[PDB]
Amino acid sequence: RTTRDDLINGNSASCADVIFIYARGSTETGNLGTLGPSIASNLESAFGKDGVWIQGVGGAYRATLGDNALPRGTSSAAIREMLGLFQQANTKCPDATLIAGGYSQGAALAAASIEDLDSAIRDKIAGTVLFGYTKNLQNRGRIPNYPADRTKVFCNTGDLVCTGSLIVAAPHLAYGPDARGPCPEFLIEKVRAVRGS
Repeated sequence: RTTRDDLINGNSASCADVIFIYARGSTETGNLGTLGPSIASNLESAFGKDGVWIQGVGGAYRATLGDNALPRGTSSAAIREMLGLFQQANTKCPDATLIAGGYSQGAALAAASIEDLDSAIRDKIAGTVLFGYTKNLQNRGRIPNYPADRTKVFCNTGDLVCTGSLIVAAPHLAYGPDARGPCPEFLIEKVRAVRGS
């Protein structure tokens, strides 16, 4: 449901082929929030329960609304938490293909973490999805140091956070359909592009 710690709980002896690390939006519950569960279910359908590990960013990431105003769009502690998860994935399952995603503050967190990530690990992320990307205008729809072809941004018309503001309007809460279809579609495609099948 809203909490998944497949990576942390997982046995190194039987690593999944795909590891998905996701950061929730502000004030959302568990470590997956409102959109994470939908993405997870679809990933499981494609790769099978044992084929993919779903890991939300919990720990120090409190998804505090006020942190959207900090320089990177989230807290330093949150970035360290997500970086640590990528590092854990790399160590626990070196042969797994990674995919990532984030919504709202989680999107900023995903961008910041990926930017700071060691290139060797960053290069293992076959695709990243960002919903209501709070740094969309500032970063010109990109994630620093990460290829455009591996990036997909879902920014609704009227979603003010995609246009340089921190105002939360109705379109910012309308990403359900995207999380159910195009998002997993993109992630699956990106994984298959490098892993074949």
